[PDB]
Amino acid sequence: RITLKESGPPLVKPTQTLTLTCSFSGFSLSDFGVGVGWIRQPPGKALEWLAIIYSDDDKRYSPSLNTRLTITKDTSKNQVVLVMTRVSPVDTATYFCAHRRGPTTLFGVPIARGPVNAMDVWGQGITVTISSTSTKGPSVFPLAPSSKSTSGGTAALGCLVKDYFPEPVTVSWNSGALTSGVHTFPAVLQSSGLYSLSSVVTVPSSSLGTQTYICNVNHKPSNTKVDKRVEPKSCDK
Amino acid sequence: ALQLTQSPSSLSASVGDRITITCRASQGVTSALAWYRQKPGSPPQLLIYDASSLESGVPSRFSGSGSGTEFTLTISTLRPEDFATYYCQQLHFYPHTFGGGTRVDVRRTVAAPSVFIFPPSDEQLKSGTASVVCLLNNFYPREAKVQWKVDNALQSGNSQESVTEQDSKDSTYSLSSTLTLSKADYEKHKVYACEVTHQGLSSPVTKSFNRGEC
Amino acid sequence: LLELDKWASLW
Repeated sequence: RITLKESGPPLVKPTQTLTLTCSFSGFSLSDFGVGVGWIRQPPGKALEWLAIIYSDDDKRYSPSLNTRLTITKDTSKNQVVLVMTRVSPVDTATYFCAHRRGPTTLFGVPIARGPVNAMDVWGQGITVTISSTSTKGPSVFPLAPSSKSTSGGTAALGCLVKDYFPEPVTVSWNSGALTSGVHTFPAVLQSSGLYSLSSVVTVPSSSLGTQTYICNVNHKPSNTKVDKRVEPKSCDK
Repeated sequence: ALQLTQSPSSLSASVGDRITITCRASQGVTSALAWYRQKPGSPPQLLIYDASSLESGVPSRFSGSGSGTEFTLTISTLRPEDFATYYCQQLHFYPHTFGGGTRVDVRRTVAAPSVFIFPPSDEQLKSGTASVVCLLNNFYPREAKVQWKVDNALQSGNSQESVTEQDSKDSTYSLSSTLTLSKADYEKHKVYACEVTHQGLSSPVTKSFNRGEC
Repeated sequence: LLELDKWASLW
């Protein structure tokens, strides 16, 4: 019944201004005491409260960001806008808008606080990245199986996928024929501002002599595709 | 300034289990406390509002309790969809505050990680940098520590870790730690070691190579 | 002194 959806730019440069819009249905911002709030979630971290605006144009901001935050509404458009100035990479996060109920009313006057004590419907979230990086395809390097990567009759190998922007990258093994024992790790953002990840696979040490192993890497934003064959170092042969 | 402290920050359990998570507030927030469940890739979903009120459409297995500074969320009988992260939020004071979250995962027998170390490839070294990779494979529980030493010098600030989601089949995690150095620096040293600490190991396990021994 | 919520004073 109630729905909210965030929109905005996926990518913004440092020092610029970020404008996010929340469009909603199922409630009206002229409903007594209703609120629309914003919350964000940095990659791998917890929820962080940003701001709230109410039907009477009352507004509140996170104290540590109140110099950069501005919240506004258009009641006839069923939209709320959040503006964040002077962004930095610290502001990379998924941004959620959310609905807060007004109080229980009788004859339009409040009789109970209860219902207000939660954000009851959330939007799906929008990912925003703050970065000064330019599009760049990855370099692919091998993680060669070895004596140093063995577990009795089990060996590990992989591909190191380095220095790309933006996300995301996709990795398969042997054009998709190898899926078992594959672990493709979430990307990390490096100090350079570029991402990197690794995919590894465990296989039988006995196969290393005969079976071929190739990681297929596709980075669509740079139209870069790479097939990287990974094999034992010469000394292990 | 208001702090909300959730405990535990992590717990494991099994389908059918009953679990309890607590939130403590540094100041009384009356009954103004909500509980949410969030699954990966999804927004938080409201379970309980006003400390103890069950949100419409929420399964009856969820319940909340408490008032003032101390609050509890209870799931009477864990279901598969309840493996997730849980947050509390207080709405008595501005700014509204969320707790740090409590991750609930599938319990299984303790499993020590298999540790592998990977030197940088000659190909990468050609381009001026060296990445050394330590892989911890198929362990449980999730908590694990990795230390890098280069010729016995502790490395700090030049590595990054990545962990997988819990495996749907065997319920384990894997983790990679990546040490980054300049080619020049990599070639000035010999012994590269990562030391792994985990509950399943009687004592910390060290995997290393000596690029000066050939 | 922290500021009170919009509804902190409502029964």
